[PDB]
Amino acid sequence: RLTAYERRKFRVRNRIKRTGRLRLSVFRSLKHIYAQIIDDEKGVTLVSASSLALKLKGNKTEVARQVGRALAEKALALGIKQVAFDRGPYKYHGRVKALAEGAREGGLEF
Amino acid sequence: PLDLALKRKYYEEVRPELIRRFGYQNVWEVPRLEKVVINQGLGEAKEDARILEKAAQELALITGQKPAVTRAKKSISNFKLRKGMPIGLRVTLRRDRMWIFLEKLLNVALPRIRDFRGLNPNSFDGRGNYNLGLREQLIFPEITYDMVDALRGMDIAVVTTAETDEEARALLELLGFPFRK
Amino acid sequence: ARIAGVEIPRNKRVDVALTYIYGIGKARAKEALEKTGINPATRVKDLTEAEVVRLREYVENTWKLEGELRAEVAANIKRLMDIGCYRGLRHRRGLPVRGQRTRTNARTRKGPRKTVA
Amino acid sequence: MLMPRRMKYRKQQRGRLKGATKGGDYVAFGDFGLVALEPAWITAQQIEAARVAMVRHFRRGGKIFIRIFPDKPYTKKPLEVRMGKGKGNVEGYVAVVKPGRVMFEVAGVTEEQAMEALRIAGHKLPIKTKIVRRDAYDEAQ
Amino acid sequence: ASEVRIKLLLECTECKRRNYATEKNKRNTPNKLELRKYCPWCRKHTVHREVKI
Amino acid sequence: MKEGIHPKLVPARIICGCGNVIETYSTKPEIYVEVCSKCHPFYTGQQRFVDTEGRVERFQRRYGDSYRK
RNA sequence: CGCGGGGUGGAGCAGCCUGGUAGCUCGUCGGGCUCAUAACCCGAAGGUCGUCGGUUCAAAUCCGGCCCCCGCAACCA
RNA sequence: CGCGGGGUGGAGCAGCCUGGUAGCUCGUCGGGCUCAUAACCCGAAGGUCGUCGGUUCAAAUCCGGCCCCCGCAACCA
RNA sequence: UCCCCCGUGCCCAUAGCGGCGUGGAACCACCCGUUCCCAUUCCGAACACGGAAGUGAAACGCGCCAGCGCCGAUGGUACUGGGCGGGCGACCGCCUGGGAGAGUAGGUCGGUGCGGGGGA
RNA sequence: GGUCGCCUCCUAAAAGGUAACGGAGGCGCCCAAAGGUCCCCUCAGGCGGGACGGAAAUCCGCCGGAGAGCGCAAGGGUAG
Ligand SMILES: [Mg+2]
Ligand SMILES: [Mg+2]
Ligand SMILES: [Mg+2]
Ligand SMILES: [Mg+2]
Ligand SMILES: [Mg+2]
Ligand SMILES: [Mg+2]
Ligand SMILES: [Mg+2]
Ligand SMILES: [Mg+2]
Ligand SMILES: [Mg+2]
Ligand SMILES: [Mg+2]
Ligand SMILES: [Mg+2]
Ligand SMILES: [Mg+2]
Ligand SMILES: [Mg+2]
Ligand SMILES: [Mg+2]
Ligand SMILES: [Mg+2]
Ligand SMILES: [Mg+2]
Ligand SMILES: [Mg+2]
Ligand SMILES: [Mg+2]
Ligand SMILES: [Mg+2]
Ligand SMILES: [Mg+2]
Ligand SMILES: [Mg+2]
Ligand SMILES: [Mg+2]
Ligand SMILES: [Mg+2]
Ligand SMILES: [Mg+2]
Ligand SMILES: [Mg+2]
Ligand SMILES: [Mg+2]
Ligand SMILES: [Mg+2]
Ligand SMILES: [Mg+2]
Ligand SMILES: [Mg+2]
Ligand SMILES: [Mg+2]
Ligand SMILES: [Mg+2]
Ligand SMILES: [Mg+2]
Ligand SMILES: [Mg+2]
Ligand SMILES: [Mg+2]
Ligand SMILES: [Mg+2]
Ligand SMILES: [Mg+2]
Ligand SMILES: [Mg+2]
Ligand SMILES: [Mg+2]
Ligand SMILES: [Mg+2]
Ligand SMILES: [Mg+2]
Ligand SMILES: [Mg+2]
Ligand SMILES: [Mg+2]
Ligand SMILES: [Mg+2]
Ligand SMILES: [Mg+2]
Ligand SMILES: [Mg+2]
Ligand SMILES: [Mg+2]
Ligand SMILES: [Mg+2]
Ligand SMILES: [Mg+2]
Ligand SMILES: [Mg+2]
Ligand SMILES: [Mg+2]
Ligand SMILES: [Mg+2]
Ligand SMILES: [Mg+2]
Ligand SMILES: [Mg+2]
Ligand SMILES: [Mg+2]
Ligand SMILES: [Mg+2]
Ligand SMILES: [Mg+2]
Ligand SMILES: [Mg+2]
Ligand SMILES: [Mg+2]
Ligand SMILES: [Mg+2]
Ligand SMILES: [Mg+2]
Ligand SMILES: [Mg+2]
Ligand SMILES: [Mg+2]
Ligand SMILES: [Mg+2]
Ligand SMILES: [Mg+2]
Ligand SMILES: [Mg+2]
Ligand SMILES: [Mg+2]
Ligand SMILES: [Mg+2]
Ligand SMILES: [Mg+2]
Ligand SMILES: [Mg+2]
Ligand SMILES: [Mg+2]
Ligand SMILES: [Mg+2]
Ligand SMILES: [Mg+2]
Ligand SMILES: [Mg+2]
Ligand SMILES: [Mg+2]
Ligand SMILES: [Mg+2]
Ligand SMILES: [Mg+2]
Ligand SMILES: [Mg+2]
Ligand SMILES: [Mg+2]
Ligand SMILES: [Mg+2]
Ligand SMILES: [Mg+2]
Ligand SMILES: [Mg+2]
Ligand SMILES: [Mg+2]
Ligand SMILES: [Mg+2]
Ligand SMILES: [Mg+2]
Ligand SMILES: [Mg+2]
Ligand SMILES: [Mg+2]
Ligand SMILES: [Mg+2]
Ligand SMILES: [Mg+2]
Ligand SMILES: [Mg+2]
Ligand SMILES: [Mg+2]
Ligand SMILES: [Mg+2]
Ligand SMILES: [Mg+2]
Ligand SMILES: [Mg+2]
Ligand SMILES: [Mg+2]
Ligand SMILES: [Mg+2]
Ligand SMILES: [Mg+2]
Ligand SMILES: [Mg+2]
Ligand SMILES: [Mg+2]
Ligand SMILES: [Mg+2]
Ligand SMILES: [Mg+2]
Ligand SMILES: [Zn+2]
Ligand SMILES: [Zn+2]
Repeated sequence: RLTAYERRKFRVRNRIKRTGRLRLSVFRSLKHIYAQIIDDEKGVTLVSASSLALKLKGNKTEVARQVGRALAEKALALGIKQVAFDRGPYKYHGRVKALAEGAREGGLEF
Repeated sequence: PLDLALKRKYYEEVRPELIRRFGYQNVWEVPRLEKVVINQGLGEAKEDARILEKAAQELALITGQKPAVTRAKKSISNFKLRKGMPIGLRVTLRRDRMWIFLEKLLNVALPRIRDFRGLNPNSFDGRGNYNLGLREQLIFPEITYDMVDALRGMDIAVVTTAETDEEARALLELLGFPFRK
Repeated sequence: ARIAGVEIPRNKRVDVALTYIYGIGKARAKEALEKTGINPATRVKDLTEAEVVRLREYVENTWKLEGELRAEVAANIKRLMDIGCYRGLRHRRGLPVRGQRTRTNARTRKGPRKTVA
Repeated sequence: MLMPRRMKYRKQQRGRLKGATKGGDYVAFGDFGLVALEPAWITAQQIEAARVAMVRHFRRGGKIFIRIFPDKPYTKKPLEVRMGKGKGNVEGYVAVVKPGRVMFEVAGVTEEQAMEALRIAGHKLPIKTKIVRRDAYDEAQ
Repeated sequence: ASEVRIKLLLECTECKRRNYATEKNKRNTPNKLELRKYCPWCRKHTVHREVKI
Repeated sequence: MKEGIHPKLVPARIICGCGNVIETYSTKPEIYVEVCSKCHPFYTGQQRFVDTEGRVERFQRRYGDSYRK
């Protein structure tokens, strides 16, 4: 048995995993949003940015933009520039979008 | 969100009675209406006229929502029925728009029907929900006789969080659902 | 749905339009009108709701009508068939109850003609 | 006359008859049974024939069990015709029996009665046979 | 194919060359076939239309 | 709500055949009805109405006893 | 054994190719004419399509097996 | 592929050359006569004149394209 | 470096179904609202956005129990690569190496990787 | 008499291949969406409840790993 939730997840995640790039995963809780970057070859998170960890607040979308930007800072430092965006079970829009838009001008190539 | 009549009777009268009747510990345990779905199972408009939109305008009138189509799943010969033929309407009432339909139903619709002698008690779902059938549809007040071509019934389904019929029986009886026996 | 449960014909007089209920005839029409001072020759449409509400709340209560009436008539007949009276047997066969000739006619009680070689 | 009610396929290849019986080697119902000593295609005619013989022997009484069933279609080309031009027609059904397979069983009839009845039955069968009594070994299986 | 599922060429409207050949159902889609397609001659894309095979 | 297909819903006044005013919301702001929730015979306690015992029947028929016991 | 045709109201034949819908003549039953019978006129009933399977939303109709009837074939020695 | 001519009411149909009328027979309906049956006779319903575009005061009648049925002749590696 | 939670892989049911219990500090979830972005062949159910009054009822996490499901030896046998023997014949049998399936004993209410948040 | 090319399954003896006038079936098409992509959705069936409404029309609830669907025969594949 499966929720449409889970089905979407696998469906969008698998497609990205095939392209073999680094993976920018995202979690979007009611109160926060989190974004880690994963090497699925080794199965390991290389760098992570989040609202909770940023001790951040001030409207979800505007917040989301920053965690992306912050994510790029720690990423580019390590050497990461090329990446693929795991949009999870979430429609590419609003909060998730803002995270991407931030992480974009933050320097990430995607 | 919007102050309405029936919602007040539930929240200020139905709720507590239920609590003292089954001794609910947690607040969300208390049974509540989830949604009300109207379904005019036509198919009388199968190959026939697209004048199911008359029944659709009549429908949207009663509910205050635009009704969606339902079309043939499989084709059936005995029914003169092609897979994909428009054969019904369905509209899902939630939140406040639900509360309004139920208020006008318990108060104005259900009495105005020919020889009303109570709702069927046995018609309970077995897992907390309830189903009934109308044949008229001028029975709703906002439908004068002049608007009607031919008669048309509909299938009302009312869905509650009630674990069982007992809890469901009570939630409905207390709201104003008149039962027959 | 207006009175007692089914909308009597508008545009036609009161005395007449009353008849169109399973329970009222010209007799109860002639009468029920008088007991609420309704103008006997006024069309249903011409009726003020003042006149309407009064003749509505009147008749519904005063007499057994329609479904409840018919169910009672039906329940009346069921009684006959159960005990086994002659009229009860005549209802069992569908034959003429009120003591008649069946050699000819009697076809209203038993419908269409069923010819045999 | 035994034969399948319905059949996925009408003609069936012949096959070999390797080994001992695959299973159905222990008495499972009555007190005595008839066991196959050598393998064969047991015809539906023979099954029925044995069946009748026992029935007849203890006229009215006891119950007969039949642990074999003819599901294999047996083919035969017509008389006096040559090889080739298709496979022959189905002309009957057999049950493939192998040594160790209990084929019949009886119950609720006296020991002597059972012995004669099962004995006569074997005489109808195209193979050597032995009668057996239900054992501690059978109930253990 | 058949009398009804027919063969046809796609002709570039810009320079009138036929650069592709395909099919269609005549009964189902009875109109000429309009389609953008690359033209090797014009070296761009072009609206091509159906042309009797 | 996907508007542009839905009928507006203004406050409604359904005064019935017993004067019983019930305000609510509906498509029509003015609508009338005969019998209602209040004045329906089934709803009101039980109401004899005109059904009392199905006529002077059966053993309770009276109108007899030609005896002086 | 081989090949082709056929089985549809009581009788005799259409409809199958192209799936949805059962027709014709006779007979039969009821009513007319006639003193009566027939001829004649009016009106009606009657099959669940050989039998099993299968395809299909749907089968007299398309596909496989079996049964009965019909025609053709069965030569070289 | 190249020619020739048709589509007109339910069936068949001259009207088309020569632009002003959707006409004829058969079919169905009603009425007359009838032993009846036909035939006869009076009336009547029934069409965008294949499509779409075009010359014209107006065209089934004349043009261009297109659909379709029949027809003519030739070709088929 | 032990404990709890969140995201995420790997092993692919010994991990599952079902039952009973536990958890809201934090996280997470239901939850609150429909102004805005977005959305419903009807419905803010879903998707989406702005929130934080309430609640762990649901969901989820963590436990516990073996009815189900799942896993499942050893021992023995079927069958068999190779080498042989007996019988007119049907078929049997021997050495050597390999060796199931079923069933019996029995196991199981998961185990682990990387990052994030919170603890003692 | 039947057959003649192509496809599916068995025969085929656990790689590939393998014969017979051996056992079963199909093809000579089709689709301007039945194609490309992006986004969303998940079956069949069972039980219960529901005016006309039935075994089966459309609606509600619970169950359900795939027994449905995938134009067409069969096989393989397939709801991550
Ligand atoms: Mg499952
Ligand atoms: Mg999904
Ligand atoms: Mg999916
Ligand atoms: Mg790994
Ligand atoms: Mg800030
Ligand atoms: Mg910016
Ligand atoms: Mg760059
Ligand atoms: Mg509101
Ligand atoms: Mg309360
Ligand atoms: Mg219908
Ligand atoms: Mg009344
Ligand atoms: Mg009766
Ligand atoms: Mg009479
Ligand atoms: Mg059987
Ligand atoms: Mg052998
Ligand atoms: Mg063996
Ligand atoms: Mg052996
Ligand atoms: Mg052996
Ligand atoms: Mg065996
Ligand atoms: Mg005995
Ligand atoms: Mg013997
Ligand atoms: Mg023994
Ligand atoms: Mg013993
Ligand atoms: Mg035992
Ligand atoms: Mg251009
Ligand atoms: Mg064309
Ligand atoms: Mg161009
Ligand atoms: Mg009141
Ligand atoms: Mg009361
Ligand atoms: Mg012939
Ligand atoms: Mg032929
Ligand atoms: Mg013939
Ligand atoms: Mg034949
Ligand atoms: Mg035949
Ligand atoms: Mg026939
Ligand atoms: Mg005949
Ligand atoms: Mg003939
Ligand atoms: Mg035929
Ligand atoms: Mg034919
Ligand atoms: Mg006669
Ligand atoms: Mg005569
Ligand atoms: Mg069938
Ligand atoms: Mg038929
Ligand atoms: Mg059949
Ligand atoms: Mg037939
Ligand atoms: Mg046949
Ligand atoms: Mg010769
Ligand atoms: Mg010679
Ligand atoms: Mg002619
Ligand atoms: Mg430690
Ligand atoms: Mg983990
Ligand atoms: Mg592992
Ligand atoms: Mg699992
Ligand atoms: Mg349990
Ligand atoms: Mg327990
Ligand atoms: Mg407990
Ligand atoms: Mg416990
Ligand atoms: Mg406890
Ligand atoms: Mg808190
Ligand atoms: Mg605001
Ligand atoms: Mg607005
Ligand atoms: Mg807006
Ligand atoms: Mg958009
Ligand atoms: Mg919008
Ligand atoms: Mg639609
Ligand atoms: Mg839409
Ligand atoms: Mg739990
Ligand atoms: Mg237990
Ligand atoms: Mg167990
Ligand atoms: Mg397994
Ligand atoms: Mg072992
Ligand atoms: Mg060993
Ligand atoms: Mg060996
Ligand atoms: Mg060996
Ligand atoms: Mg040897
Ligand atoms: Mg030897
Ligand atoms: Mg031996
Ligand atoms: Mg030796
Ligand atoms: Mg040796
Ligand atoms: Mg060994
Ligand atoms: Mg060995
Ligand atoms: Mg345990
Ligand atoms: Mg477990
Ligand atoms: Mg568990
Ligand atoms: Mg543990
Ligand atoms: Mg380790
Ligand atoms: Mg030949
Ligand atoms: Mg091989
Ligand atoms: Mg198509
Ligand atoms: Mg979508
Ligand atoms: Mg969708
Ligand atoms: Mg279902
Ligand atoms: Mg049901
Ligand atoms: Mg149903
Ligand atoms: Mg019906
Ligand atoms: Mg449904
Ligand atoms: Mg299956
Ligand atoms: Mg299906
Ligand atoms: Mg599947
Ligand atoms: Mg499948
Ligand atoms: Zn070009
Ligand atoms: Zn009132």
